[PDB]
Amino acid sequence: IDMEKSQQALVQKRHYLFDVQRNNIAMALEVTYRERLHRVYREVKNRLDYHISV
Amino acid sequence: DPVQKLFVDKIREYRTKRQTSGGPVDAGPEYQQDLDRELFKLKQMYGKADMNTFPNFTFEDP
Repeated sequence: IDMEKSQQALVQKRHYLFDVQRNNIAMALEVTYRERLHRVYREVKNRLDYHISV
Repeated sequence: DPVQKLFVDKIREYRTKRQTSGGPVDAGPEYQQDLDRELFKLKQMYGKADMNTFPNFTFEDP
């Protein structure tokens, strides 16, 4: 009986693996977006630094 | 101050250069050779991108 009760207890919290997957996917998309922002910023500043160096 | 004949002499030579600076005077071939060399070096160190405007991205999703 107690073994089954413990199994049922674990059923409630089964969802954490999906929760982890969601957090990972969302924050990975966020990371890619921030990389895009900073990459455009860096390229443009280098681009214009070309002109000032000249 | 109007007495340092070399002071006014240097100022005069500077003025004449200012007037004559339509193209770098007494440049000689060394001027062009250098200009090209170090412009080329700067071009390498910066990059070979489209040297007029903003290059495009076309990123890729995960």
